[PDB]
Amino acid sequence: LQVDIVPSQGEISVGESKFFLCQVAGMLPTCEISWFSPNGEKLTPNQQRISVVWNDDSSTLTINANIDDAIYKCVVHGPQCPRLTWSLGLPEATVNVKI
Amino acid sequence: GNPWTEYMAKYDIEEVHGSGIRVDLGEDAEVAGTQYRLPSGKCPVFGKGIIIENSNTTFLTPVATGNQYLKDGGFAFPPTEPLMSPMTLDEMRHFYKDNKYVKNLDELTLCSRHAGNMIPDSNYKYPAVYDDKDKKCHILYIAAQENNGFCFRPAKDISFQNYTYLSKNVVDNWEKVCPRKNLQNAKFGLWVDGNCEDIPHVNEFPAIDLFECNKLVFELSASDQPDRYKSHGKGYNWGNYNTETQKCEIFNVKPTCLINNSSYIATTALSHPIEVE
Ligand code: NA
Repeated sequence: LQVDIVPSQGEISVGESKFFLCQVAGMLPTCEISWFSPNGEKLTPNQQRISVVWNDDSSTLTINANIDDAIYKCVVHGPQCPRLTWSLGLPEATVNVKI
Repeated sequence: GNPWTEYMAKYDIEEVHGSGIRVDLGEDAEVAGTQYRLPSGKCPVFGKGIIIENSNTTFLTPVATGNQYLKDGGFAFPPTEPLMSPMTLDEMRHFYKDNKYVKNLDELTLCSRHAGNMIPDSNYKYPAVYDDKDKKCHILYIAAQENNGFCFRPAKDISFQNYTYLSKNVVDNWEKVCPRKNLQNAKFGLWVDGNCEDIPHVNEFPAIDLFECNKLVFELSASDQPDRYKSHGKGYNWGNYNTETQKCEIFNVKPTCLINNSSYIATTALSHPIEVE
């Protein structure tokens, strides 16, 4: 398992719209991708200004660009999903959005 | 010139194996911009397993999942439906019954191929461990082998004698080009001007029997643990065990012939730790 936010650098300008994909290599059938805002609230595909978009092994965040919109974290989790990556790392990725 | 060339080819470990033995991390792999080091040895490492220090969970336990604690899991692939690992020899030959290039492979080679068949396309081909006791293939989700300094280390413990550590590159003809059996009444030597001469310089360790000698040779064998770290198979991979003096005479150059001596057994870091011929 390996988790990476495809636009590793979150650098946006006010009024712009951003797309941050979270891709998972080695996705296992028992795993699930979940995005989380800096506040800590679990984002869902309900299409507020900031929402998400699912795929079998990738979930695309869609951040607009308020100066107060800023660190978002993608997490891979599941009952039979591995708690460690191939590199004995934690199965999560982070992108720091800087407006 | 040298009549032993063909017979001794399998003991040119740098050529036939080509990677670390104690710690095998001989190839690089790119996966979505991330660099990984993976075992790449072409030969099976008989009797090798992984000891997780200060735990009581075998390394063959599946990796921790869901709410399980990290230190309650091991290195093995996690459960799936259908279950991909561990898979028995018969289960494997049936699962690949329609693949002509796989169904009749050697059990070890079949385990290797199976472990490298978890992603269809994906360059991350897991290593594996084959247990001759249960005839079971265990895919290793964790390719790491040492972390001394959550701490673990490779070892040829007596309880691992039926385990065989397999990289993704284990060859189908290993039984012919790789070392397995130890050589009773034989002593590694270097061929020179028509005669098999003794190894001119060895490192002598005391060892009560062949098993401890082989375990020593393993501990001192080629290792890739931190190209600067890739051993490519160079190391103290060979040993002549004197059973009467109980001496493990270890050395690090490829042997090129055998000497007939009823007091000696020839072993390598790859060889089985007990079996002899
Ligand atoms: Na001969």
